[PDB]
Amino acid sequence: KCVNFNFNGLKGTGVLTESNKKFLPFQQFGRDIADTTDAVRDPQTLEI
Amino acid sequence: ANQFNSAIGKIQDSLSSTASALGKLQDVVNHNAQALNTLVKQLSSKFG
Amino acid sequence: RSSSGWTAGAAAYYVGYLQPRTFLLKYNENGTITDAVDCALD
Repeated sequence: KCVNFNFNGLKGTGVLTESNKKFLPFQQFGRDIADTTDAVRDPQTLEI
Repeated sequence: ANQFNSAIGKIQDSLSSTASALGKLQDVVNHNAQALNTLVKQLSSKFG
Repeated sequence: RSSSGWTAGAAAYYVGYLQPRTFLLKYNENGTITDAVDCALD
């Protein structure tokens, strides 16, 4: 669903889908080719 | 008919090997490849 | 031992330094850097 985001103070609008890649456990978020946040770790449980 | 039929087959052997004869059409794509990657890299700039 | 009579084996260690320089960093799909290019050396 297209919804508004507030993730640890960072805001955006998008659709949450499951990441198939291998990520760092200490990673808060990550950036695209345009340096905007395309992926973010969930704060309560560990999922990106 | 010996000279003309051998002359068409030298064009087909040249285009199957040398790729730089079609590179004038490849500069049409590569100037547009830098143009569409221009506006992506401007979004990461802080602009002051 | 088998501070006076203490013995030791063999090991080696290195000490480096840092300079204000610029690297290029290649990123793959898995997030592992496979190449680094220092600009001002060559």
